[PDB]
Amino acid sequence: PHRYRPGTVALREIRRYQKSTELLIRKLPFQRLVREIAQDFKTDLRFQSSAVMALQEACEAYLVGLFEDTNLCAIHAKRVTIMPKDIQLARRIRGE
Amino acid sequence: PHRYRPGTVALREIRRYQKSTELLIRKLPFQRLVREIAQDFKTDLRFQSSAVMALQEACEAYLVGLFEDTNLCAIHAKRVTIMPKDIQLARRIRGE
Amino acid sequence: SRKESYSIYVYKVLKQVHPDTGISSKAMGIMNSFVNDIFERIAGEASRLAHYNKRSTITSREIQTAVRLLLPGELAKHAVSEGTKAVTKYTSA
Amino acid sequence: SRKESYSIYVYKVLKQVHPDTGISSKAMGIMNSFVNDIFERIAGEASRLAHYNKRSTITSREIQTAVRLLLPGELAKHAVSEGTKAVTKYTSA
Amino acid sequence: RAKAKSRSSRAGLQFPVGRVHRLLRKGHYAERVGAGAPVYLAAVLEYLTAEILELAGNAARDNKKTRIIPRHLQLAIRNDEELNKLLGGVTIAQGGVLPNIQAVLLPK
Amino acid sequence: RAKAKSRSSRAGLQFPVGRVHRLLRKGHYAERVGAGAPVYLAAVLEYLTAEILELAGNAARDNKKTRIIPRHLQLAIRNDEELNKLLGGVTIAQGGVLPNIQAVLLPK
Amino acid sequence: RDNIQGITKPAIRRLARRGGVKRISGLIYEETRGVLKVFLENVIRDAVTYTEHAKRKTVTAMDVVYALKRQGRTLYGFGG
Amino acid sequence: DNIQGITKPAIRRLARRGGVKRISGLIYEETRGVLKVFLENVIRDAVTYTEHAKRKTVTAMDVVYALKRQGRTLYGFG
DNA sequence: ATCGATGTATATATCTGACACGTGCCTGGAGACTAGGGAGTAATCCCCTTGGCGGTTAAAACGCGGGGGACAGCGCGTACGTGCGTTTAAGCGGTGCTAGAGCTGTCTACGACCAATTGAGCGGCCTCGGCACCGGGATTCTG
DNA sequence: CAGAATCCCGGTGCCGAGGCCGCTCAATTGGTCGTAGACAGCTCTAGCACCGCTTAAACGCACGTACGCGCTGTCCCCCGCGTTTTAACCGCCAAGGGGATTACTCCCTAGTCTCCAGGCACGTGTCAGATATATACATCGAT
Repeated sequence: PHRYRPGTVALREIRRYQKSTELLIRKLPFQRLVREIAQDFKTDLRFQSSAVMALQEACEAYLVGLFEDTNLCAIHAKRVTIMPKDIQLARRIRGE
Repeated sequence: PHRYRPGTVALREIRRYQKSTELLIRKLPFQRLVREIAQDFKTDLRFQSSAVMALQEACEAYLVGLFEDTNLCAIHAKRVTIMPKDIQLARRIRGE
Repeated sequence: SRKESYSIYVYKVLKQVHPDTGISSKAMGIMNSFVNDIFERIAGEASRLAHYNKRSTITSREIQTAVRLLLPGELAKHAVSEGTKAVTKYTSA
Repeated sequence: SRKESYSIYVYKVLKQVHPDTGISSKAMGIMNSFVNDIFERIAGEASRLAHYNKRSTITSREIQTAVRLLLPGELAKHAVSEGTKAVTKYTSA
Repeated sequence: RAKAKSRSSRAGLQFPVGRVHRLLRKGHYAERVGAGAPVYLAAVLEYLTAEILELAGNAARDNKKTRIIPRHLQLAIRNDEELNKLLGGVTIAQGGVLPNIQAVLLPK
Repeated sequence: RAKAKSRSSRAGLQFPVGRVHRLLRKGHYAERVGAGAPVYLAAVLEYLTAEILELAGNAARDNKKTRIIPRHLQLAIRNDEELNKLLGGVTIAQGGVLPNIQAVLLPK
Repeated sequence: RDNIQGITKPAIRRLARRGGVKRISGLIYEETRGVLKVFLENVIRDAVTYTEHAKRKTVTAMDVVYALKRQGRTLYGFGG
Repeated sequence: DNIQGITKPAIRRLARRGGVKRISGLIYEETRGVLKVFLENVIRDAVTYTEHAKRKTVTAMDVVYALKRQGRTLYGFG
């Protein structure tokens, strides 16, 4: 059967997801995570429908920006594969 | 004859300058540079004696931190010599 | 309760710049946030400029200086001309 | 003409912590600017808290919340503890 | 008693000079507000609003649409070297990202 | 007319409650200022001052000195994980840097 | 609880694809989960602090907008 | 052209305080440009505050305020 | 195993100007009283948040074949560090000038506070055409 | 160069954006008056300029070794494709906790006047720190 060579599909996915605009994390799992973390600070809290959407938009923007910085750190070492030390270097220079 | 091996004097200088706190740039050449830059904004300006000292302290504190960041991104590439691309990467990740 | 917004003024400007184009509710909400952001930034710097000089009154000079400190070069260059023209015509009326 | 600084109170504290140590004028200048900085940060946040709730007055509740927002976890607990102790001693005097 | 005429009509602006003057008084920025401050601030806010809406409308036209949507505002701001500097720390909901791929990653 | 005594003496503080109350009213932060605000803020500022001075005084003894100088303040701040987080952006004149050399650079 | 495992491997890959990453090492997933958890904790602590000062019991979108604003990142489209 | 007054030995001393062991021959000209770009952004603000006050003498407080606006608070000069 | 040539630090004496304390006095904090509107309490409405069921396909989890990427080892050639002799101009100590920052006095143009009037713009309603979804055809690009 | 992926075109159809009406509370016009700040004149601090001298630091050269770079080999861990399964998403029904508002009234803060002591400039003097000299002992490179 016909088979695409390694990496041909990855570029197509990059183009697809850079051209789109929808959210990428599942809503119910994220909502349960948010309600779990909050329970450490105050009990019996309630959340508005828009607060979870605001938190999800902020988290996805943060992670996309961190991956953009990490890819430059990978290329500097002449590699293609990103590795944990690239994340640690980016975070150290950003001062996080 | 007598001669030290490459790198021992450099380490001794590192240990020297990290212990002291004096300013390292020449005062009069820096003052002439400040006078030359300000002329593009307004003519016949005057400067208090403490304004030049505040500017010199700020510039040296900035350059030391930039070299600290550049050395980490030099080591990450498994080199020891710092090069221009290390400065460029540090400044790009810092967002300046 | 009644809530104020800039939606009608943004729409009047849009009708002046592009008569045939329309705007969605989400874009209007973004524009309504951008206006309040810049308003608070300029009023903040104008307030700091007043206290550093022991003045009790905010004037057009405080706004002009805050504009020159906050906006980049070409934007500040044009905005200062717009504000000067508006104030001159208002006073001449 | 007459200036105003905290050097008296800083010296009074120093002689309570270390009655055998002195402080140079250059260090005193840095200690004097430190208090003005933190004072401005706390008063700023307290004003924002009052404005968001639509209140006309600043009270100890605004100061306590600003401290809990600005100071780290360990500094906040002690600062809040002695702030409440001071207020209780004042109100019971 | 003379017939009222709005201050915005005297200055020729679209934005409300009266509302801006009210907001300047209620915010406690200072104890006195001069008569020239609100006309200047209104003229500046109107200039920046029109400066953004023009680029957004051009982006909407290139996409062959008629209604402006947040994607067009993101494309307008991030393609201008001066708007992007003033609004660098701002994230716009549903804005997405600009297409960009590192040359090292493309095939030979 | 009883003999006057300071509010700081009633609260048991060294810092000036009256000066702080004046500075709050003169800043236009709000139209009204309550009675308890200055006592709370004075106690907080006194606490942070005493903590900084204690660490600087300990650093002075470690160098057999008897007078505190900016170097001791820098070493006191940069060696404490809490104070260093609060004062991360502050630059102290004549403070210098901490001694640190990467292990990769030392001799084999 | 196990709810951190709800951020599956495919979701992390999609996020990395939007950022232009072509090839991903198998150890990146646990690192990304650790990086995300501290961010959520920091924002939620501030949001709950504002909710408690108002004596409310429901957490609203404004508490989130103000928290993000304090951290130094501004969100447009939800209010303010 | 006074940028040449920032000599190579001074740059090396700054690199030593920062912990740099070995330095490439092209770092000097890159550092001069970086410093030249940094100074202009501070001086422009200081002069703006000086002009608003209608003074002719640039003052230490103008520089302190210019730096604080950029997020670089300096303690020691009042 | 260690030698010996360099380097950093310590111990003693002499000096000087930075720090700690006391005095005079003036302007800003404390005591006493009055007026009034901001905040605290209680009660009502109703809306939007939490909880549950049924069900269908979009999305995640698990296997496996193989190839192209990360990593270690080797050779080589030239860029940088260490040390010397020369020469440039920074640092310091002194004197003199005058530009302009800081202050006091006079006064008049500006903005704040009230009252009466009415129309600008916000909330509820209607509706129709911009957009999106389905299906089939045309073009591109890759192994 | 066969064929798998993306784009586009013609048809259907619905609910979001554009426009109208009622109406009430926020903005305008007119008047008084108190003080913020614009202008004129003076004092005297400290920023700018010039000179001579010593010697600290910058500059230019030689040389040799340690580093950066390019090439080769190999092996194992990512990617792409297929099948099974699990829990996300949509739509519909209940109910009651908590947000938002109104009406009352009381107690907290702002303001004016008096008066008196806290803390700000100024002057003095003595000892902590800076420096020169001597020397101890630790480290680095070759034998």
